[PDB]
Amino acid sequence: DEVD
Amino acid sequence: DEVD
Amino acid sequence: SGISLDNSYKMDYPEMGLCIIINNKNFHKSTGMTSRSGTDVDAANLRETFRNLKYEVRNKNDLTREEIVELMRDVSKEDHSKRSSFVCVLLSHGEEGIIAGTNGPVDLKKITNFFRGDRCRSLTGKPKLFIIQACRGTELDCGIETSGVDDDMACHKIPVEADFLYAYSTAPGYYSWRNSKDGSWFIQSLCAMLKQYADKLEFMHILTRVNRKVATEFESFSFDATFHAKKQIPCIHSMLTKELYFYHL
Amino acid sequence: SGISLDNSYKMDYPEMGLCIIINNKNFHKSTGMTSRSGTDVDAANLRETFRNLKYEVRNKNDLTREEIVELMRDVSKEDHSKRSSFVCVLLSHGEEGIIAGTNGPVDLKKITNFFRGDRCRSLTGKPKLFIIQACRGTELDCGIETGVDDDMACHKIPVEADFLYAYSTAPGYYSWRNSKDGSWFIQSLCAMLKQYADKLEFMHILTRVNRKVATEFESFSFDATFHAKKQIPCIHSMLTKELYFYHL
Ligand SMILES: [Cl-]
Ligand SMILES: [Cl-]
Repeated sequence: DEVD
Repeated sequence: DEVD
Repeated sequence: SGISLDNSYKMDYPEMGLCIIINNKNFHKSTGMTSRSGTDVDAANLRETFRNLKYEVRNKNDLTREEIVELMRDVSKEDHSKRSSFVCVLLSHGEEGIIAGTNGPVDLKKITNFFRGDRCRSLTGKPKLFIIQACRGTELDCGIETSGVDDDMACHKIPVEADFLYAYSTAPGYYSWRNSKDGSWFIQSLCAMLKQYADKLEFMHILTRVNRKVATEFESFSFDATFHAKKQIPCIHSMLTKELYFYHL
Repeated sequence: SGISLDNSYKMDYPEMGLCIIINNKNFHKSTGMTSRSGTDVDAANLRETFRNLKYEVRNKNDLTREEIVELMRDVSKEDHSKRSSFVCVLLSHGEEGIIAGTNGPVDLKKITNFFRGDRCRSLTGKPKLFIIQACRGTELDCGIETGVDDDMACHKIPVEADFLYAYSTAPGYYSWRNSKDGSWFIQSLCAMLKQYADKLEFMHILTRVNRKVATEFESFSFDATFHAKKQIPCIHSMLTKELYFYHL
């Protein structure tokens, strides 16, 4: 999981 | 040179 | 003929319309923006999903801010007279009101303005859908465990901001989540719900199912306490004036 | 006793005061923020520069947003009665109104609020200087080639009085940092303080910093978007007196  |  | 109703957009023009997918994965080094692993999964899913809905899909990869604006300007100047609708999907970094070109920010308002009712006349009265996978800030959601009217006017006008829909991946102010293996929570959920329901539910009701799927089935996993066990709710921003069904007859 | 004037802050308390330097170089991977190469050069230059001005310097490295807020809260709760002034230097990523902790943003207003005239009483009436090397947005500067009715019943001052923000760059703009020389702003600031702290008022020092940054620096990049760009710092002064680092 990564944030944009 | 790089921007903060 | 007999009694008629006009509560839904006319979607039986010869063409459904364009689906423009802007897929920004790799950013200029000097911007400091990270590569968006998993976004190709999103772009491929969207292309197939909208192909099945009979949209003319155009995929564009790694566009600069200048190229994004030129592309939107050029598309807005096409003749859409034979098209029912317009769809634009933005996959990139972002913050509130902004989408990232590979070399810097683009105002969302600048992009959508090309398609205003007065500036793109062959789309006036037709649904204009902007689907946005991008951050809207840096907040994180910790979640919680469960005769007549006086004036008819002398001119029938509609607002120039009417018939837009913004399907945002996340709430205003918040990060949006993307899995490097599976693609983004929002886009993967959107495509799944479109595939399951586009032949039977109105679009707002499809997006509501997307809201529920993202809200209930996803939660971040991170070794970093700050980013761990976080949740996401997408946001439907609708200025549509009719119901939208991807099928007809 | 002879005629007196009070146009300048009293800087002859027993101590000049604290100089808090927050140096954020390495950021949590999940934030996606790049490492700020060259910022240690800035931090070391500032420490020496303010040491020579007789500040009690405290350097802090790679603080989370939580640690930044708790540090500022704690410092604001110290007894500054014997100190002339307060200085805080922020070296980090940022955007308009925001400084980056290693794990996410801090509102600049939240930091400075601790030192409000009503919230830090031992600094009331004393200069509170915030020096900020951070971006304020993403714009790039292309450059151009060259008696009275009411006395009131209680004298108060505004709680936002006696702050100064020495910003590295104009509102809305990127700020530039060289990975080997340090940031344009901090390197220029230290040089001007070294040369002029014993003979110019602080606003005039900062004006020389403005000129130095504006005229002597220009970016070099293989990327056309970022090449040949310029920078002007911005002095935001809510000071009510002249500030001289020397006295007697
Ligand atoms: Cl990918
Ligand atoms: Cl360094």
